[PDB]
Amino acid sequence: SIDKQQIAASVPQRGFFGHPKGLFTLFFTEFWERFSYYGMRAILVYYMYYEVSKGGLGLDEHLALAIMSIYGALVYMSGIIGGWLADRVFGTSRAVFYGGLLIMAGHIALAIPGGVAALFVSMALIVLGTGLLKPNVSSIVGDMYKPGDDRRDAGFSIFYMGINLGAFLAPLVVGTAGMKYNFHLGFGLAAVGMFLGLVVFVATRKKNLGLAGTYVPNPLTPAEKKKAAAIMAVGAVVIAVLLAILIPNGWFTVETFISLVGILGIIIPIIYFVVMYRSPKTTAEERSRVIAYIPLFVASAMFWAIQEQGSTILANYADKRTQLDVAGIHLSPAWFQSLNPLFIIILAPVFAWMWVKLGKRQPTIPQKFALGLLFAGLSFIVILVPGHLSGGGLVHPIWLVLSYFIVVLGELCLSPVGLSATTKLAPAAFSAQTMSLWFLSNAAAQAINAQLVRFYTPENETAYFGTIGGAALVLGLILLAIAPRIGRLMKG
Ligand SMILES: CCCCCCCC/C=C\CCCCCCCC(=O)O
Repeated sequence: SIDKQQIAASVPQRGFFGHPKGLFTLFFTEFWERFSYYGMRAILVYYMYYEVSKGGLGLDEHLALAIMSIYGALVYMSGIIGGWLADRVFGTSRAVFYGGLLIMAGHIALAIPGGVAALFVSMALIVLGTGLLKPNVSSIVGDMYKPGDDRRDAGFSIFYMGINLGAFLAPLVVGTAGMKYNFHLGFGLAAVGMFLGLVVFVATRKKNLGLAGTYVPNPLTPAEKKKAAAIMAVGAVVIAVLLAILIPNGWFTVETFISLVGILGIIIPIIYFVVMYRSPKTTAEERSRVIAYIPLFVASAMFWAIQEQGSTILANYADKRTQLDVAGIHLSPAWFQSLNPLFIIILAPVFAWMWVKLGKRQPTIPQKFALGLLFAGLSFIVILVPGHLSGGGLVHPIWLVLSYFIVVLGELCLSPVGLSATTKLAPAAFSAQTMSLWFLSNAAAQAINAQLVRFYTPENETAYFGTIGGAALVLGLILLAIAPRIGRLMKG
């Protein structure tokens, strides 16, 4: 490691709206990565299930939705792996660079003419690369501000804004291009996007970031390096040999893989919980907190399950169930992916001010989890209504807009205290695993989403949204009820 002072001395403190110019490097690196990721995502599902004669891959709709859910799950998991690689082998600056390259390569694999193999390579590359870039670019931003710098919070706010900004614009740019012209054009704009991110990062990182992220904070010892190398190699050959017999004669298919991820999405959280609870490095008080954290973890998973379907199930809904020809124009179904970030950008400051105004009277953290869940469930009840009231046919887009609006109301309750809840209830020995634990509730939710896709059909649409929405409402009520004790139990 290097001391934070010498690192700070190596980073310029001016140059970007009162902030260090390094914030420019990090804002735009991350903006373009998110832009590219979200643009590609706004059209990917359609690319999968649109007919071959329409530029698509001609996959079954259900398979496309399942793949999309596993995709998000794997991306969430990858960030855990990626964080460890920066911390113990690459440093963060180099993780960002390699991640970017991998991401760019992933987009190119889609931008060129290709079929379903190209899609699978593209996913792998983007899963790996986003794992390396996304958590680590954010680690570097803290590194620019010396301890005690009052600009730090604001610098993080500006940085995070770029992410939402990327999320808002991408469906309007890549979404429009991909749907109106050609899918590969869309994927190409995503590729160019990431390229601009790489360009800004490589061209400016030396002067703007100085020493930040250039060292390995927690390096493996020589013996560890040999251990890791052996485990990897053996691991690589063992995976390879299974697939050799399995892909033709196993059989190992995309269905198996989707199932596997589903299994893992349940198994992993359970192991994490057992390990934390049984750990000899924990106090009796910490053990009670781990137990207290379970309903919060479940509420989170349920919440993200609904929220993450905004990019899968509801994307299909925008495309197959929604009246797009309104006001003399034709709406692109991908454009609905701009609604979640838009509402976040607008409502976040309103909520902030609200909690301030509430002060001592504001809901506790477990109560805000509950509220998030209640709103998420409500968003699904709302969405079932028009298809239920109509005999058939496309429904007015205002309903989908309202459903996205409502889930945002829930997101601004639960999400901003998610990390805080996790840190307050995890044992001190596991303080470093705190971001992973929080990300895991999302990963698990999307892993499960992929197994729920078979239930989504025009015929049981009502049972689908109704059952999931009802589950969330029920869970939200139970959480409200047990929230008092969970709150008093919180560390602080
Ligand atoms: C689907 C993606 C898989 C292909 C990409 C993975 C390739 C792995 C190759 C070997 C990793 C070792 C190279 C790392 C460079 C280290 C640079 C440094 O430490 O300074």
